[PDB]
Amino acid sequence: AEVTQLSNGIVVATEHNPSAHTASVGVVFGSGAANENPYNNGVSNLWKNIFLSKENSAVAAKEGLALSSNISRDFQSYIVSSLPGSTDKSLDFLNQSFIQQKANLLSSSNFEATKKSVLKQVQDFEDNDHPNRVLEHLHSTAFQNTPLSLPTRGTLESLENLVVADLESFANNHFLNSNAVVVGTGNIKHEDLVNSIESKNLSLQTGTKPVLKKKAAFLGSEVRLRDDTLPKAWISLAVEGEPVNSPNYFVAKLAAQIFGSYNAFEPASRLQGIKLLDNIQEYQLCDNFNHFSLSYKDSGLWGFSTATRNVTMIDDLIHFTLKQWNRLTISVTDTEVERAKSLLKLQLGQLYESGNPVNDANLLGAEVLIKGSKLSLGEAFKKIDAITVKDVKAWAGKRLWDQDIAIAGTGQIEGLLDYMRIRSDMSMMRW
Amino acid sequence: PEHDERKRLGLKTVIILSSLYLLSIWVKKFKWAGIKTRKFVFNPPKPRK
Ligand SMILES: CCCCCCCCCCCO[C@@H]1O[C@H](CO)[C@@H](O[C@H]2O[C@H](CO)[C@@H](O)[C@H](O)[C@H]2O)[C@H](O)[C@H]1O
Repeated sequence: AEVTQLSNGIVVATEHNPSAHTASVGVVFGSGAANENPYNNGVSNLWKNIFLSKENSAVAAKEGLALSSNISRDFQSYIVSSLPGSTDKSLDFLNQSFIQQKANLLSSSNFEATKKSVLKQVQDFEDNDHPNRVLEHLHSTAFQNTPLSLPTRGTLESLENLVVADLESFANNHFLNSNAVVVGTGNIKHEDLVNSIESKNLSLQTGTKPVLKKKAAFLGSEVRLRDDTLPKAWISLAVEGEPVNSPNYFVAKLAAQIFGSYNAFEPASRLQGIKLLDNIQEYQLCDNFNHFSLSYKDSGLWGFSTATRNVTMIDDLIHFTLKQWNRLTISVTDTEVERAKSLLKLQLGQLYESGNPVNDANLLGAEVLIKGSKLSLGEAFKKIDAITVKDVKAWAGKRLWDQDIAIAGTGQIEGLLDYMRIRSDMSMMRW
Repeated sequence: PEHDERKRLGLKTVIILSSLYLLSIWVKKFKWAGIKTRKFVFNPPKPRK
C-alpha cells in the first residue's frame, strides 16, 4: 500500500496491486546503452534478444510464462510474467537464466541467429522509422562523444563486429548484484517474493562494482540527414534539459505540457488550449508535433519533434514554435500554467497507474536504482500544484532564453534554415 | 581655412572607423563559425527508388 523496499544482499522491491490478475517478476540493472562504448554499442540490445530467443521463450511458455525485456539509456530490464499463483515458477526461470545457464543461450547457432535477427531489426529502424531515428540522432549530436550519445539499439557497424565474448564481458561487468534490483509488480506480496528469493543461496560475483566513466555533456550542434526521396521532413530540436532528481524535474515537464502534442488529423487535437495552434493551422504548417522533457541520470533534453509535408514553410513552423517558447520566459499566463498542471497530472497518472505489470516493473526498478526509492503520485501531484508562473519563468530564463540548441532532421529538410537563424529565435529583441 | 578642424575631425573619424572595421571582422567570423567548420559525409544510398 506504499511500495516496500527490503535488502538482505539483493535489493528486492515490490508494488502490490489487488486489482491485477497477473504478476511480473524480473531484474532491472542500472546499466544501459549509456554504459557502452562506440565499439560494443548494441551489446545490451543483443542480450535482450537472446533472452527473448525462441529456445528461452519456449521453456518459459511451457511453464505458462511470458518474457519481456527493455533496453534503455540508463537501465536494462528482464521480466517474466505469469498468473499470481505461478509467481515462484518465474523466479526459477529468472534464477536459471542468470545463474545456471550461460553456454546454453550463448551457443554458436543461437548467438549467430539472434545477431542476424537484430541486424535486420536495426537496419529496418534506420531505413524506415523516421521520427524515432531522428530522435535518436538528436541524442547523438546533443551529447556527441559522451555516453548519452549512443543509440539504444546499437549501430550496424558495431553490431556486425560483436562476438559472444563481447556479450560475456558486458555481463561480467554489469550484470552484478550491486548494480541490480529484483522487482515484483501486479498481484504479489513482498514476503512471498523475498522468502522465495531468500530460499536459494550463492552470490555469483559478490561485492563486484560496475565500471565507471566520464559524464554526459550537452553540445549546441546539429546533424542533417537530408533525403529528398522521402515524403516529409522530420525534425527534432531541443535544449539541455533536466536530469532525473533535478529540482526542476516537474517544472520542465509542465513547461513541455504547455505546448504539448498535436495531430492535425484529429478533430479534438485541433481544439486544444495551445496558443501555438492559432499560428500553425492557417497554412497547416505540420501534420503533428510533440513536446518532451526527457530526463536521464546525468542530463536531459527539452524540446519537440515534428513531421510535415509543408516543405516550403518549415521556417515558419520552427519560428512560431520557438517564438512560443520565448513566452515561457516573459509572458506565460496563469491559465496556461493551470491547464498544464491538470494535463501533467493526467499524463503521470496514465504512466504510473497503467494497467500493466511489466510497465510498473520497469518504472519501479529504474527509480529504485537511481534514488533508492520510488516517488508516489501523491507527492508528485503536490509538487506540480505548487509550481507558479514565476517558477516557469525562472526555469525558462535559465534553460531556454538565448541558449544553445541541438537539431536533427531527415527527409525534405532543404527548407530548414541554417543553425544560427534557428538559434537566434531562442530570444526576442528588447529595449 | 578648414584645415585645422578637418584634420582634427579626421583623427576622430579614422579611429572610430578603424575600430568598426576590426569589430565587424570579429563579429562576421563568429556568425559564420557554424558554416565554416561544417562537415559533410557521403554514404552511397542503396540502389532502390
Ligand atoms: C543606420 C545606423 C544606426 C546604427 C544603430 C545601431 C543599432 C544597435 C542595436 C543594438 C542592440 O539591439 C539589441 O541587440 C541585442 C542582440 O545583439 C538584443 O538581444 C537579444 O538577443 C540577444 C542574443 O540572442 C539576447 O542575449 C538578448 O537577451 C536578447 O534581448 C537586444 O534585445 C537588442 O536591443
